[PDB]
Amino acid sequence: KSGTYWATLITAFLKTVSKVEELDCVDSAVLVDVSKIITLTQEFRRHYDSVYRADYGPALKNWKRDLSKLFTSLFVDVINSGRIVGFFDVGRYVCEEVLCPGSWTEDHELLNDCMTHFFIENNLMNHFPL
Amino acid sequence: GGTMENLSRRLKVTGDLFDIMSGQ
Repeated sequence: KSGTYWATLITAFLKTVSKVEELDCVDSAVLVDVSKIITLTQEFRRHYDSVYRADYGPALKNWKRDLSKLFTSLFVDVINSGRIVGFFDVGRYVCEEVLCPGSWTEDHELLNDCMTHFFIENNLMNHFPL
Repeated sequence: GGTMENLSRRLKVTGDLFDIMSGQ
């Protein structure tokens, strides 16, 4: 769909998981999609834990410099539903564990721009009715 | 930089397997 729709979806998603009740006034359609992605990223995380001993922490110390390489790397060979969910779950980890909850700082905007540009640059919206 | 690669690897694996316990 619309590029503005996907930019709005990613920002709303990041704001919701950031506990940033610095709300919005977006529509019903964006909100039900944010909900589906939140549910999917939790189911994803649960699979990640069932398979691995550690979680994302160590690899994200320098997320401000490497995030784009991680995403590029994530979609180097193929793009599918599961990896796109991993894409959002990484972002959810940054807002939940790395950054401060409840406030929308400049680093959130950096995370947002990064994810919005990557999601769009790579036509990620074509692999998602999920 | 390598540790980052381990992450993308763990994510690709989980992404691919997610696809089937959700792909069914």
